[PDB]
Amino acid sequence: FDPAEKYKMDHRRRGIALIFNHERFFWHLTLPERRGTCADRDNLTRRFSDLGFEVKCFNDLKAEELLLKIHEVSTVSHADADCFVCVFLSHGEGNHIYAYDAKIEIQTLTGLFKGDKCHSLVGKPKIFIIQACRGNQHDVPVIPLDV
Amino acid sequence: MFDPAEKYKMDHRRRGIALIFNHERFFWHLTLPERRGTCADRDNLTRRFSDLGFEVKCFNDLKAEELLLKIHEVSTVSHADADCFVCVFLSHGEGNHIYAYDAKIEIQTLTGLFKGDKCHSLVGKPKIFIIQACRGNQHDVPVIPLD
Amino acid sequence: VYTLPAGADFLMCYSVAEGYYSHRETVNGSWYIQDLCEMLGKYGSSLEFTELLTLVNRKVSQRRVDFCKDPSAIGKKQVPCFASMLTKKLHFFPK
Amino acid sequence: SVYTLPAGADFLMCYSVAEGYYSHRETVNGSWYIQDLCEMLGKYGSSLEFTELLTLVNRKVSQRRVDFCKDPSAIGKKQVPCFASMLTKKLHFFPKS
Ligand SMILES: *CCS(=O)(=O)N1CCC[C@@H](C(=O)Nc2ccc(OC(F)(F)F)cc2)C1
Ligand SMILES: *CCS(=O)(=O)N1CCC[C@@H](C(=O)Nc2ccc(OC(F)(F)F)cc2)C1
Ligand SMILES: [Cl-]
Ligand SMILES: [Cl-]
Ligand SMILES: [Cl-]
Ligand SMILES: [Cl-]
Repeated sequence: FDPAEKYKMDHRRRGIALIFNHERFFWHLTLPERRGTCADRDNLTRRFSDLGFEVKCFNDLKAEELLLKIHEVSTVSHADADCFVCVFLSHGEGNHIYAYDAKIEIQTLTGLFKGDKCHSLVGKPKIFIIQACRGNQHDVPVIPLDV
Repeated sequence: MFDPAEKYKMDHRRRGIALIFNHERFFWHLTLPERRGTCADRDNLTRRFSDLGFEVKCFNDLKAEELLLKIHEVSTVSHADADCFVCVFLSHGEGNHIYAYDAKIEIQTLTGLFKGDKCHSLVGKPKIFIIQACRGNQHDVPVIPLD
Repeated sequence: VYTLPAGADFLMCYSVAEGYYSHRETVNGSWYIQDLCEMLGKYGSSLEFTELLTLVNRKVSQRRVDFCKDPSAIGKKQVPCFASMLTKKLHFFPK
Repeated sequence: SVYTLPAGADFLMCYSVAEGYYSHRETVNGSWYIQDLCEMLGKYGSSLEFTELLTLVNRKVSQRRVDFCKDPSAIGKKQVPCFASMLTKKLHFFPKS
């Protein structure tokens, strides 16, 4: 049992970085526009590309399109990949993320990559990155007693 | 310089308190199963945290009022001469709640006492919560790597 | 200097991810506390505490349900989950 | 080798904020969290362990504060991110080949 054990990261490919980028929403959701998300998407694309990822970005997908795309990525072979990254840049509500038109349970999206659904990522890292507010409290500033 | 190797300051007079709330049996009207083996867990943690310099304070089968009084008391003492704080719950839970002997308590009420604006003397110091409790009713399933 | 968020420097260490059952050996205690304590005993005074919790995830991931009155539970599994709002490396070197 | 894995093992969930809280943005250059994540990926992505890097992101985002808001009560407010690890090994992104 080696405490310094690392994931095997010497496959032919790093793997896919999926980025779901949501700037505007269906008018009837009354969700604020996410001005600056374009900068975030481009910044991540550069940084993940530099780490060897195949970055696949999708802007303002509706729920059906987003589910089709992520299901597709979950059912292709990752046998020659080190790992999988999935990024959501959007609004959320509880354990949901917003597509353009509706919210989706985060467990449905992560569930596609679980070992029983995605055999070729078994033993490999699945990394989900979510930029979204998670409630309506502002955290408050504090200073250590020392200073 | 932003130093990537930066460590918490752990050279205070005391390591700090390790609080252990140990729940083996419950008020009959909760219809919660006994947690046979929790006394082994409590003793094992007491030994390991004591060996790391913690002042371990164990409480067995406290009722909600008693548990809240005790954890509030620990949140209001000075941790100025301590490295950190550890709080362990060995119990059943439900959603974002932990069970005392007689009733469930919102976990956010318990962590909230140690937030920077409520507990000035732990500002800049690690607050470590350890929770042994089921968090739903699904069993995770076994898989093996492809090959 | 910079102010801190009042919610910074928390580490929440759970026996399981949200939605799942946790498990126990018949007499000696929970999988998670047994494996946490074994790792504390071997590594607590040297390893960074999140590195240690990662070893606990690996150790608990090796376990399986061997005995249960519910036969559908036999062979079932658990991975723990730790949630870090820490801002620095955490060590428990001997004082 | 000898052991099965949990189907939920080897996940890492990286959030901009802890449950219950607002996240923040500059608006020109983007969110606090993605800006600081990307800066750390740029400097350290190919060397540091990825949870070590996420801890630096926690420290960088914790240094930020709301400087300009139409709601004056929001001035000086704060954010810490949160990562939830079900990983079982060290994760590095050393240069390929
Ligand atoms: C054979 C029963 S099982 O393994 O299917 N499973 C059913 C759902 C609940 C599980 C359980 O009992 N978990 C558990 C209880 C108490 C714990 O703490 C301890 F008692 F101290 F060990 C840990 C886990 C069993
Ligand atoms: C002055 C307004 S505030 O700072 O009090 N605050 C109110 C609550 C929501 C906050 C906000 O706008 N957060 C946020 C929105 C959109 C994001 O994505 C991004 F646009 F791409 F950056 C991130 C954060 C403001
Ligand atoms: Cl303060
Ligand atoms: Cl199940
Ligand atoms: Cl590790
Ligand atoms: Cl699990």
